[PDB]
Amino acid sequence: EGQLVQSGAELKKPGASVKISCKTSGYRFNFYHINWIRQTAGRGPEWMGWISPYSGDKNLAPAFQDRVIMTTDTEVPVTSFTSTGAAYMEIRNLKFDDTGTYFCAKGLLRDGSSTWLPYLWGQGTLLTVSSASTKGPSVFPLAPSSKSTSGGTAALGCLVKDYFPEPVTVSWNSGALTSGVHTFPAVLQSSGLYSLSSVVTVPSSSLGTQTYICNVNHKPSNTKVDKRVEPKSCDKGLEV
Amino acid sequence: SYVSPLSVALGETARISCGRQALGSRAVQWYQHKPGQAPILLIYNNQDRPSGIPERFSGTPDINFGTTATLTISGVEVGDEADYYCHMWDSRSGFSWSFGGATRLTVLSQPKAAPSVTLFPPSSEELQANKATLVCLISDFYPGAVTVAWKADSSPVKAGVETTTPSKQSNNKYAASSYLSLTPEQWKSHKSYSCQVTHEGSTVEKTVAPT
Amino acid sequence: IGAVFLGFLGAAGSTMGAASMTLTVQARNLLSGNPDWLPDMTVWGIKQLQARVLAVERYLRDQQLLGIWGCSGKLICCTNVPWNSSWSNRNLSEIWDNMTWLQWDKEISNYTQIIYGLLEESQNQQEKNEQDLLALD
Amino acid sequence: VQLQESGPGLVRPSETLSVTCIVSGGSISNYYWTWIRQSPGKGLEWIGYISDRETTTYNPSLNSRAVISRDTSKNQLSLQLRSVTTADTAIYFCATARRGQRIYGVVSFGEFFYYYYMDVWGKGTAVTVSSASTKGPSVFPLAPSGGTAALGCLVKDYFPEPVTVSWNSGALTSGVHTFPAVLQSSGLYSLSSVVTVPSSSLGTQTYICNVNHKPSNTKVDKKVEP
Amino acid sequence: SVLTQSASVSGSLGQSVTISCTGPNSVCCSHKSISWYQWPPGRAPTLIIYEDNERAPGISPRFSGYKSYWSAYLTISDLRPEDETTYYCCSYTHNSGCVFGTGTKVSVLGQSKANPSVTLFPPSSEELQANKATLVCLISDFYPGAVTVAWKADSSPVKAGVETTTPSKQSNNKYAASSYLSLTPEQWKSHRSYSCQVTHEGSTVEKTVAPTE
Amino acid sequence: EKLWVTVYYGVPVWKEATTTLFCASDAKAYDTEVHNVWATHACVPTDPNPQEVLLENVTEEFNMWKNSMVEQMHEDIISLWDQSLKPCVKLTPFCVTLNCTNYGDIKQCSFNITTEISKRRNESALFSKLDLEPINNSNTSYRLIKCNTSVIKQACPKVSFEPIPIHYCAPAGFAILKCNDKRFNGTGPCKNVSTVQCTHGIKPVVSTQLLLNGSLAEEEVVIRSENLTNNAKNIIIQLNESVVITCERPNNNTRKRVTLGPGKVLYTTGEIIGNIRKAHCNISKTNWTRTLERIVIKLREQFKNKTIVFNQSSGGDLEIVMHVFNCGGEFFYCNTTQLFNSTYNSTTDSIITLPCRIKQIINRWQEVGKAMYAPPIAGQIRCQSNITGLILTRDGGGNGTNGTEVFRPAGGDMKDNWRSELYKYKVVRIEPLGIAPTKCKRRVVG
Ligand SMILES: *[C@@H]1O[C@H](CO)[C@@H](O[C@@H]2O[C@H](CO)[C@@H](O[C@@H]3O[C@H](CO[C@H]4O[C@H](CO)[C@@H](O)[C@H](O[C@H]5O[C@H](CO)[C@@H](O)[C@H](O)[C@@H]5O)[C@@H]4O)[C@@H](O)[C@H](O[C@H]4O[C@H](CO)[C@@H](O)[C@H](O)[C@@H]4O[C@H]4O[C@H](CO)[C@@H](O)[C@H](O)[C@@H]4O)[C@@H]3O)[C@H](O)[C@H]2NC(C)=O)[C@H](O)[C@H]1NC(C)=O
Ligand SMILES: *[C@@H]1O[C@H](CO)[C@@H](O[C@@H]2O[C@H](CO)[C@@H](O[C@@H]3O[C@H](CO[C@H]4O[C@H](CO)[C@@H](O)[C@H](O)[C@@H]4O)[C@@H](O)[C@H](O[C@H]4O[C@H](CO)[C@@H](O)[C@H](O)[C@@H]4O)[C@@H]3O)[C@H](O)[C@H]2NC(C)=O)[C@H](O)[C@H]1NC(C)=O
Ligand SMILES: *[C@@H]1O[C@H](CO)[C@@H](O[C@@H]2O[C@H](CO)[C@@H](O[C@@H]3O[C@H](CO)[C@@H](O)[C@H](O[C@H]4O[C@H](CO)[C@@H](O)[C@H](O)[C@@H]4O)[C@@H]3O)[C@H](O)[C@H]2NC(C)=O)[C@H](O)[C@H]1NC(C)=O
Ligand SMILES: *[C@@H]1O[C@H](CO)[C@@H](O[C@@H]2O[C@H](CO)[C@@H](O[C@@H]3O[C@H](CO)[C@@H](O)[C@H](O)[C@@H]3O)[C@H](O)[C@H]2NC(C)=O)[C@H](O)[C@H]1NC(C)=O
Ligand SMILES: *[C@@H]1O[C@H](CO)[C@@H](O[C@@H]2O[C@H](CO)[C@@H](O[C@@H]3O[C@H](CO)[C@@H](O)[C@H](O)[C@@H]3O)[C@H](O)[C@H]2NC(C)=O)[C@H](O)[C@H]1NC(C)=O
Ligand SMILES: *[C@@H]1O[C@H](CO)[C@@H](O[C@@H]2O[C@H](CO)[C@@H](O)[C@H](O)[C@H]2NC(C)=O)[C@H](O)[C@H]1NC(C)=O
Ligand SMILES: *[C@@H]1O[C@H](CO)[C@@H](O[C@@H]2O[C@H](CO)[C@@H](O)[C@H](O)[C@H]2NC(C)=O)[C@H](O)[C@H]1NC(C)=O
Ligand SMILES: *[C@@H]1O[C@H](CO)[C@@H](O[C@@H]2O[C@H](CO)[C@@H](O)[C@H](O)[C@H]2NC(C)=O)[C@H](O)[C@H]1NC(C)=O
Ligand SMILES: *OC[C@H]1O[C@@H](*)[C@H](NC(C)=O)[C@@H](O)[C@@H]1O
Ligand SMILES: *[C@@H]1O[C@H](CO)[C@@H](O)[C@H](O)[C@H]1NC(C)=O
Ligand SMILES: *[C@@H]1O[C@H](CO)[C@@H](O)[C@H](O)[C@H]1NC(C)=O
Ligand SMILES: *[C@@H]1O[C@H](CO)[C@@H](O)[C@H](O)[C@H]1NC(C)=O
Ligand SMILES: *[C@@H]1O[C@H](CO)[C@@H](O)[C@H](O)[C@H]1NC(C)=O
Ligand SMILES: *[C@@H]1O[C@H](CO)[C@@H](O)[C@H](O)[C@H]1NC(C)=O
Ligand SMILES: *[C@@H]1O[C@H](CO)[C@@H](O)[C@H](O)[C@H]1NC(C)=O
Ligand SMILES: *[C@@H]1O[C@H](CO)[C@@H](O)[C@H](O)[C@H]1NC(C)=O
Ligand SMILES: *[C@@H]1O[C@H](CO)[C@@H](O)[C@H](O)[C@H]1NC(C)=O
Ligand SMILES: *[C@@H]1O[C@H](CO)[C@@H](O)[C@H](O)[C@H]1NC(C)=O
Ligand SMILES: *[C@@H]1O[C@H](CO)[C@@H](O)[C@H](O)[C@H]1NC(C)=O
Ligand SMILES: *[C@@H]1O[C@H](CO)[C@@H](O)[C@H](O)[C@H]1NC(C)=O
Ligand SMILES: *[C@@H]1O[C@H](CO)[C@@H](O)[C@H](O)[C@H]1NC(C)=O
Repeated sequence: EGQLVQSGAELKKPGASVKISCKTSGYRFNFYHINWIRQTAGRGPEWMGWISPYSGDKNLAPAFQDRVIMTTDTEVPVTSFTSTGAAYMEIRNLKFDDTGTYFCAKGLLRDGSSTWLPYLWGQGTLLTVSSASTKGPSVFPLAPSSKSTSGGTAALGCLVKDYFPEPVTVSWNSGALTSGVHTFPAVLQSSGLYSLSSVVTVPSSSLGTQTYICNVNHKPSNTKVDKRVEPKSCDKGLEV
Repeated sequence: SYVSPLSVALGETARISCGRQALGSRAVQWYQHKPGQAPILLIYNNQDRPSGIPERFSGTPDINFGTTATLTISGVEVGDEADYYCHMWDSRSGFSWSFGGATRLTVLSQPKAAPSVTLFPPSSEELQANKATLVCLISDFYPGAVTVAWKADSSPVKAGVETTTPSKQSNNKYAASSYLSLTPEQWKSHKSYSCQVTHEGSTVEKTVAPT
Repeated sequence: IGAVFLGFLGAAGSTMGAASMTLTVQARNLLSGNPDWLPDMTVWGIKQLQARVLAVERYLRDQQLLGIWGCSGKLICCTNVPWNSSWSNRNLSEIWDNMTWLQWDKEISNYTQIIYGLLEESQNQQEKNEQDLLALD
Repeated sequence: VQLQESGPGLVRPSETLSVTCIVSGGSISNYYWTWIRQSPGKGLEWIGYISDRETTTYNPSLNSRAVISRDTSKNQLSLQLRSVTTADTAIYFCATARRGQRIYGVVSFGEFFYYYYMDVWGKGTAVTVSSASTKGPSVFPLAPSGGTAALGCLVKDYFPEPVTVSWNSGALTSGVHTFPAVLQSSGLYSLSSVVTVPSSSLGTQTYICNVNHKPSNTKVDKKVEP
Repeated sequence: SVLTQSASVSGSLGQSVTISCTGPNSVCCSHKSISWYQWPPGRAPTLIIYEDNERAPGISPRFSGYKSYWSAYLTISDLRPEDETTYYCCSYTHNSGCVFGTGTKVSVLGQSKANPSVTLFPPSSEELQANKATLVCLISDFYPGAVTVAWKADSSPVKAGVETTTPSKQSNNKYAASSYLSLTPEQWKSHRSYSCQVTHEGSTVEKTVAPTE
Repeated sequence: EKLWVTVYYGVPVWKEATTTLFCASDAKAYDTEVHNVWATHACVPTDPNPQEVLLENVTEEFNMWKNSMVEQMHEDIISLWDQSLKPCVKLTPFCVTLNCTNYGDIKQCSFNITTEISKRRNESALFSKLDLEPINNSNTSYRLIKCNTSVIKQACPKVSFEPIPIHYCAPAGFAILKCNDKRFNGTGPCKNVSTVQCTHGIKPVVSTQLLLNGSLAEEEVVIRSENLTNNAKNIIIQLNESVVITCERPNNNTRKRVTLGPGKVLYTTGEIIGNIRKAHCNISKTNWTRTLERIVIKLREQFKNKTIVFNQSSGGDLEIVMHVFNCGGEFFYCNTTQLFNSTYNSTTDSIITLPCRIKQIINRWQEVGKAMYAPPIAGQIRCQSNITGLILTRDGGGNGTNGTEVFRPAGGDMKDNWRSELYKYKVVRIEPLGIAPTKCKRRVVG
């Protein structure tokens, strides 16, 4: 009944180092092992190691025994049975095949034959290893298009282009518009640039009472784009 | 008026207590005053001795103990006969304008000395001034007792005699003066006059005559 | 099974199973707490003696519950009352190897009085009926 | 420092006493100075003192009849006492005053006090309160055996307090005795001063007695001869 | 990975399916516990099975585990649309970390068909102003896990600048995909129309845009 | 798969509650001093070995401001004061008119005694200025300040006012949770928890403003408060390094025993032998300035980086503005100007000496009623105490807000002195009954 929030996605050149954090809440951080597991396209899911916040004893897989350093802070108590903590994993000598998604995971039981078993997982941290630099994205409006003339529904959105750092988030009306949102995965161009599209389906009659603003974020390039989608469509089926 | 007297044997240690007892932490001066001279500061700060004052004198320190201010004279001499004032200062009495009542120190047991007697007849100028006074000077006698008698020839003169009371001099010996005032016809009336002095020692006399 | 003794309340932070075996530690000090000699009561023993009686009144209150539950002489005893899933929906390994007795009491706190009613009625009040019938003949 | 007093020798009742004190060997500006007297049959009475700031403080027993002043241009201390009576007849000493501090605690709490101690004194000066006038002394020679003879001067009938007697200044200092005075029933005073002289020194040496009677206007020398 | 699972397995709606998990005796299960995880791509996994048969808290009784001396098995009964995903097994002890398997993708047969939704977007005027042109063919709501996309310039195929993504699963257990056609402004203006053709084994849909309007 | 409930007796489960604790202290014989009220005749024999048990993995919430041990200790010190004043002599006949003169606040006062022991007795004793007030105001007559408010009773001469260590214990079935966190805030969850049967040796040092002879906070000093933004609540501070304060009554006073009648004996202040020196307290300015600098470092931790001024007390009566305390038997009232006269911004020794007056009649804990006459202490007085804490108070309404902040000393309540040493202890009731389901069933009856 607790939440584990990991640090944001990062981009580090090969040969450099990176330290990922994992802040915990909703449970006694001292009572459960913190596991670190990664997933790459070349080797699939691979368990890296775990560390005990209570005793400090760490167990690393031999593949990560010489390049991973795990540390934990002291639990900041909240109530008698809950607290807040943080666990850190510092990985060095990064290579291209290390690009992937990393996860911190809470143990299963305090005692028994399977105490460290990863039970509660974080949302994941995306790590990109490449010699290329950070490129800011470009946002274009996707004009409204008809979805059902008899149903009176339309679809509008925003198109994102030319960005190298894969982590990109899109919201609508500062998070006030969540229904009908559909975000599509990104495309991998031959140049090494990633681009995606996002679209939302709304009634065609909603033109004079609702404002539609797409908010594009990009933590690596540290660029925010607030684009106003022009509701005037050019589709003949929607013009009717 | 009565002040205070003290008697001490020659050569021993005299202790003069202060007439006042301090109510608080004290500052006491001890002064020595001889007749006809300037007073001397013997002790200041209850325990400090000015330069030139012999170490035979000493005061009592204010160590917060219950001790009265005391002046100690070790090996007293006849030259220590004087009056000793205890000027007392303390924190509870205020500005002490009073020097207090000193205690006269009398040093006893010094050798008895024989008195010297000198008898002068009336001057020729005094006779031609229609007066006449016979002067009998007694000096250099250490014991205290005295008595001077005058005799016109063989009969004792009873009036016209004015004798000083004896007092010690700069040699610590006593001295007295006796004056018998006569008229020029009384002086030339008798064949002789005589000053006979009495001193717990023995009969002593001298004699003059008109010539 | 644990043979290490930690003292009174030493197994509060441990799991319920690791603490269910050391119940003799919290049972000896629960009752014994006596100021043996040297006491004068002057706005003290009135408060002190009542605190000592309130301890044995709640102690005998707990033994009264264990008396009507058929567990007067045992710390560990099993019953006939089935476990209602509405009380807690956790399995066996989730309770005795993950939670503590402190946080467990907070979860079942809402139904403690309900279970106490069924514990003195569903079994002991009804098992004594068949106990009279088994030794009847 | 050296102190020497000078006075009138005689004051009449209901008049103003005045004495002066010359200082030597030390500057008058950097010290406290005070006056003390002693009357016959009484003890030393502290009159008052002047500070280096030329501020004065007096014994209340004097009833504001006293006033003390400084004169740095002549390095002299001065004292006046108005409206005198016979009780004011005394020998008046001038003295230096040093201020000490006896502290028994915290200075800010007033747990201290001051005290004065006189360290240098003067021989004093005789001052009499009497209605009559100063009478000069008529002095006579007492003409002069164990190798020595007696040689005297009779100082007869002088009115107030002391008389200074010297003998050839410094030459005759070895064996001179000036006797204490006698009080005649007339109120007049008389003393005698004698010297012991070798009989061989008679007829060849000379001896005069210098009789100073400062209260009266007087000055006499007397050559004594057999 | 030395822990091998069945590469693929299929079951019908409302039926049961079994996934295998075996390997050498160095990783075998006689002396090691076996756990099972449901791991949807791009999302955090969820533990369903641990210590062989014992299931995780809150797991439905439809899931069961069984471990022989040469292999372990995971049985999923009463298959649902959400059960159609990737599954992994792991061998572990108490002091040694997890060793993941090769993975198994489960397909649920007997599901209803879901018509595809195609939408084609032309390049924006701001993009033509920037001297590029990209046609965006968005496609959603798919019954099968596969599509085939073709582009046409004036009813004739295109082969330069075509980039198509892999199919992705929607939150409603449907599928989705997208395709992009990069073009120069000359090719965009020199043709009467462009077309995106989405071909499925049951029906082929065609959407057409025109640079004239 | 069949789960049956199972009873467990002795489960580590506790709940907050308030109960009635008891005294604990070492058994010092003290044959020369007949049973001082804090050592008592016989309160307990303290356990030879103090026993504490760390409760690992246990977090618990503490609140020193809603604690019941403070309200208990406050009611116990008040009741112990009344039980110690009943058998002692009451000063009902002394209120006879007093003819007073100065010895300077200290004054001599003649009076005529009404005895029963031959009809009357003239006597005059040394009384301070605070104890008396004139009626004719022509200095002809005086009276005790208390003779128009309430009764007065002289404290017994055998009992001593020295605070000794007192341990507060919980009865059977109860436990005391001790927080051991170093940087422990006043209220909140404490990670390190250990249980004890009795608290540490707490000395009941009744003090105003600065806290004396207390416990020092470990590592960094601590700023504790119920509300820091709301001024109306006091501010308790606990230093790490204790400053030394040396107070003295240099007056070599003397005691004069006066018989009222059958058995009744009054102890009057005789004439003082020696000099009159008012009471004072040296506090080292260097280690006070160092301590003052460590306090402002942490006060600013809740008031931006730099905004603070130190002034003196300006509200209440004389018994609240002054540092009131006990030493040697006499109660001192010290002026605290020089300690709280500073200004800090932007983040030689001269031992500071405070003037202290003396009062022999007192009304502590805001007690309006039965009043105590402190008998005079013979001989000079000198005590050295370790000032360990302070009690401050904001001024409040400020237009500049962060522009300047001002902290004045105050002592609105005595319970703050118990809160400065009871912040770490808490009372709980052990509930040993726990029911949990297992796969075990009792032997079937059928
Ligand atoms: C809080 O702190 C403050 C300071 O921070 C403390 O204050 C102290 O309080 C005590 C007790 O009241 C004081 O003691 C008294 O000191 C008097 C001063 O004399 C000697 O001390 C000073 C240092 O304070 C030295 O400088 C002196 O020597 C120098 O000065 C003289 C004068 O210029 C020179 O001539 C010398 O050559 C030096 O250059 C002195 O040594 C002192 O008079 C006083 O009275 C007597 O007490 C004792 C015990 O009997 C004697 O030893 C002492 O000598 C005094 O005795 C009398 O006789 C001597 C000669 O023998 C004469 O000097 C006097 O007539 C004297 O009356 C007492 O000792 C202390 O001075 C003071 N310190 C400071 C720095 O202010 C507080 O105590 C403290 N609070 C507490 C609770 O402790
Ligand atoms: C206070 O709070 C924390 C909870 O956060 C508890 O810490 C847990 O303590 C339990 C009990 O000791 C631990 O569970 C144990 O796991 C061990 C696995 O660790 C192995 O590998 C590590 C490397 O990280 C080594 O340090 C360790 O020595 C082991 O080699 C098991 O060894 C334990 O028992 C296992 O083996 C025995 C036989 O040997 C079997 O009977 C068991 O069934 C089991 O297979 C045990 O399972 C848990 O890992 C700890 N977690 C953390 C995060 O530290 C404290 O216990 C708790 N209370 C107290 C009093 O401290
Ligand atoms: C604690 O110590 C302080 C520090 O000394 C002490 O404060 C002092 O109080 C007295 C009493 O008022 C002050 O004396 C004043 O002096 C000024 C001139 O310097 C006078 O003008 C004052 O008279 C006026 O004010 C009086 C009070 O308002 C009126 O009654 C009067 O009619 C005049 O209007 C007064 O005499 C002294 O100045 C201060 N100290 C300092 C350094 O200023 C204080 O009393 C001690 N006790 C406490 C605070 O309980
Ligand atoms: C109560 O009234 C009586 C009335 O006599 C007071 O007694 C008198 O006290 C004084 C001193 O204050 C005595 O005077 C002197 O005492 C000293 C002490 O040493 C002594 O040395 C003197 O010779 C002189 O006696 C006086 O004698 C004494 N009365 C009698 C009859 O002896 C008493 O002090 C008063 N008490 C109070 C507290 O007011
Ligand atoms: C301020 O607080 C500090 C912190 O304790 C005090 O330091 C200690 O002061 C005492 C007294 O000066 C020192 O004792 C002395 O020790 C030396 C030898 O070291 C000895 O020769 C002396 O006779 C005396 O006993 C002590 O060592 C010292 N401690 C440290 C660690 O420095 C300081 O005194 C306080 N000062 C003031 C003005 O408050
Ligand atoms: C305080 O006062 C007492 C009372 O006088 C002092 O004690 C006596 O002091 C004297 C001084 O010589 C001794 O002879 C006595 O033996 C002391 N005791 C008695 C019972 O008389 C004491 O010294 C004073 N001292 C201080 C520091 O206050
Ligand atoms: C015991 O059950 C009651 C009833 O549901 C709980 O009280 C409600 O708790 C919810 C949140 O859990 C609140 O939103 C409601 O306002 C509460 N009251 C009502 C009337 O619904 C209570 O929290 C439960 N206690 C425990 C310890 O589980
Ligand atoms: C209060 O006490 C004083 C002192 O005994 C009484 O009057 C004093 O009488 C003495 C007698 O020598 C005088 O020296 C004092 O000056 C007097 N006092 C004053 C203030 O002048 C006085 O009569 C007493 N009064 C009462 C009402 O008891
Ligand atoms: O934080 C305030 C102050 O507290 C005391 C500490 N000293 C020690 C020895 O712990 C100071 O360093 C600190 O500044
Ligand atoms: C007691 O009464 C008498 C009678 O008037 C009075 O003179 C005296 O001052 C009073 N006080 C004392 C202490 O004697
Ligand atoms: C008692 O005296 C005090 C002294 O100020 C006064 O305030 C009070 O009003 C008096 N008592 C009554 C009942 O008024
Ligand atoms: C926590 O507890 C341990 C042992 O009980 C003790 O050594 C340590 O000092 C404590 N630390 C804190 C911050 O309470
Ligand atoms: C410490 O406690 C006070 C009072 O509850 C609170 O206002 C303050 O925020 C706490 N400290 C911190 C760092 O939050
Ligand atoms: C202090 O009081 C203010 C005003 O009522 C309030 O807003 C604040 O929350 C309080 N803070 C604490 C710690 O009590
Ligand atoms: C407080 O400190 C911070 C960090 O050094 C600084 O940014 C800020 O400007 C400071 N504020 C003031 C008022 O000094
Ligand atoms: C504060 O102390 C200084 C000396 O450090 C002093 O001059 C000033 O008057 C004091 N101020 C107050 C209000 O006491
Ligand atoms: C800080 O205080 C000092 C000391 O008086 C003063 O000179 C300075 O101007 C003050 N600075 C500020 C910014 O208040
Ligand atoms: C008081 O301070 C002194 C001096 O540092 C120290 O020796 C003593 O242990 C301290 N006592 C207390 C109770 O703080
Ligand atoms: C507070 O400040 C404002 C201007 O900032 C001023 O008008 C007002 O009078 C001030 N109030 C007080 C009580 O000083
Ligand atoms: C309080 O903050 C204001 C900003 O509004 C600043 O100007 C002022 O300097 C601050 N006060 C300080 C630092 O004392
Ligand atoms: C300090 O005292 C002065 C004078 O009493 C007063 O005007 C000022 O407001 C005070 N400052 C504080 C912060 O208390």
